[PDB]
Amino acid sequence: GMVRISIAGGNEIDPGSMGLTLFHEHLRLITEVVRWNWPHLYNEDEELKRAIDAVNAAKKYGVKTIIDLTVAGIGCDVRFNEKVAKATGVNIIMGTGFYTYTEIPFYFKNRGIDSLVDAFVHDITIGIQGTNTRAAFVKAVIDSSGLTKDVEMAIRAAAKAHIKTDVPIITHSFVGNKSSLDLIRIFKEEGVDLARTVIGHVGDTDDISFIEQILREGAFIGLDRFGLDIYLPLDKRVKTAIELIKRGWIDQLLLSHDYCPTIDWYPPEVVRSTVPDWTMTLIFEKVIPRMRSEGITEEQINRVLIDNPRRLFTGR
Amino acid sequence: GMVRISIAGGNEIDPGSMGLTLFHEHLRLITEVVRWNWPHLYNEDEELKRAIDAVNAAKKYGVKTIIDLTVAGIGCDVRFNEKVAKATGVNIIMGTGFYTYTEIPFYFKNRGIDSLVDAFVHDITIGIQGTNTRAAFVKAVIDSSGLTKDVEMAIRAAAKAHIKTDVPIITHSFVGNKSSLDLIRIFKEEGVDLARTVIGHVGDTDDISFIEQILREGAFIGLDRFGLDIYLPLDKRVKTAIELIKRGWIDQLLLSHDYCPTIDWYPPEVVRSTVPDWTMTLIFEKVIPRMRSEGITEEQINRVLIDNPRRLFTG
Ligand SMILES: CCCCCCCCCCCCCC(=O)O
Ligand SMILES: CCCCCCCCCCCCCC(=O)O
Ligand SMILES: [Co+2]
Ligand SMILES: [Co+2]
Ligand SMILES: [Co+2]
Ligand SMILES: [Co+2]
Repeated sequence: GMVRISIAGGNEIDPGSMGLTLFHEHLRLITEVVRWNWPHLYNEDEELKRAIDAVNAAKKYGVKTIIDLTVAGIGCDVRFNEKVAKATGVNIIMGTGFYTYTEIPFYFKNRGIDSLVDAFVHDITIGIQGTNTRAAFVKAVIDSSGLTKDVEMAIRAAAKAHIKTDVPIITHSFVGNKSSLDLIRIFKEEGVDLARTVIGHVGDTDDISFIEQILREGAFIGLDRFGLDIYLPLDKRVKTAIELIKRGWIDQLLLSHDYCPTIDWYPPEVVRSTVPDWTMTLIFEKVIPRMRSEGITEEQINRVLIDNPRRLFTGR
Repeated sequence: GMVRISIAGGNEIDPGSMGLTLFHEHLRLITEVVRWNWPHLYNEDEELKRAIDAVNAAKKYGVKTIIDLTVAGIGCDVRFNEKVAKATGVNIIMGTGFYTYTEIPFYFKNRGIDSLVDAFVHDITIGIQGTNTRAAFVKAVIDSSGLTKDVEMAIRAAAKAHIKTDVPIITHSFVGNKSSLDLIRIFKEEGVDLARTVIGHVGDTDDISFIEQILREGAFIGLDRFGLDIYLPLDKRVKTAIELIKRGWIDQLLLSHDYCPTIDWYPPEVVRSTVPDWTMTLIFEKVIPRMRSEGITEEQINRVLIDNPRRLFTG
């Protein structure tokens, strides 16, 4: 009767039971080819401990549900997420897609777009990685390389999988080249209702004119990297969030941290040194209190953190 | 007192016991990110049967040793190769390297070349994938995209790992853009003895003067894709191999098929339709009999299929 959302560990929830949700986080971000070939560079016990400690920190602030935006290309592992879910009791929602900024595998290029659609559709309708945990969203990615041929093919495939299954599309974009607008254009060509999409990493700018260009199209926007000052400082992100509420856009806003308890792209020392304030709790510690002090209401914070993630999954 | 070569399944051999060797083959060629995320697209039992069947086929012609050129990027799996080795009794030599034509992972780019060197050195000195099977060679790869910055880094890392460990370098190149010559240039910059290297896929051309430009540098050349007519037809490959022995180059020639019993880049029906003669035995069925017919001797075939693979590993 309702949408059914698989969560890690074998169960399903309805959108109404998501509760307070962090819509864009990670449990472990790692690179399949490196981990497959060089296991010596990794420590699964420490990775799991870090994920568990971060999710438990969020749970203390009343987070009920975390959407793990880790998909193929950045190391999605259902079985690892099952262990975090068992340990913390937080609902972990997973998805499908192919994360790349430039190229896709020969496997798919040599078979054509439908082979990639079909793999996503498999995950959504049957289950991820031989499990009964189905993908509840599809991801599309674009970054500072722009719309390469292969990047365009993967965005189109995500769009086509959404058309077949009706799961929402959660995206990653790069604000510096206006690549967010390419997602919009392709999604419209493919017939996607933009209200079932999130334009990711829009919080990495404070350019209101650019942000409202996206918002006027009807998509959700991801104010989704709070704590990554290297993309945009915290004070600018909070000022932007507050201004967009004051201009009437609350129903389109989604907040998160994009936190990676492990990320293999960089040594852990370098992450600590560069973005020491990045955690999975900074929204609760710093952002919400500042918004409340500037007149944002309790019920407006609930609309953003509860209603908006729920409606991404249900529609109107 | 001799070089020690690990082989799949825990043991070590010396170069003198390699015997008749196929120096560039594959047992399973698969894409890590795809197999990790989409296991439904694969069938390990079928992959294993195909690898066993091909290796057994070669074993019937007296092959004793196969060098698996599958490294990171094309799905190297020591445990898989252990199964094949146990079933067939053929010695399987493995290596290390990073197979790419364009990019390498952020993991390494963000840490610097020495991180990639160190990973290769780990495989050579400790072992691959948590096993006591050590990499006995290092691979460097360039193709139709030419010398990208990341390709350059991986070629240089291969060279630096060779300088530290003395294992041979076995390469992949692409003949249409003369990328083979970028390998040589970089290896010379890094101080590599080219006699300890193989310039791969040189058999994809019949341009004898180009092939000789590479030969005069002192490296081994890989006449290594017999049966891949899409790269060069069989008759042209065999004519080239005969001519190069007649000209005096035998000590630098290596023959193989590059055969992939499974390859996930293309559906199997497409492979069968396009290269229906590609197998791990075509050299024995078609190539050697034509060479013998044209005056190449029994001993010359042994020098190429036994002595040259051995000398790659001993100097
Ligand atoms: C030199 C900068 C080092 C620290 C940078 C932290 C990295 C932020 C990674 C952004 C999120 C990972 C990828 C993704 O989730 O799309
Ligand atoms: C248009 C269809 C072409 C199908 C032909 C099969 C091609 C296989 C060649 C790849 C060789 C493996 C990669 C490598 O070993 O470097
Ligand atoms: Co992202
Ligand atoms: Co993310
Ligand atoms: Co090759
Ligand atoms: Co090969």
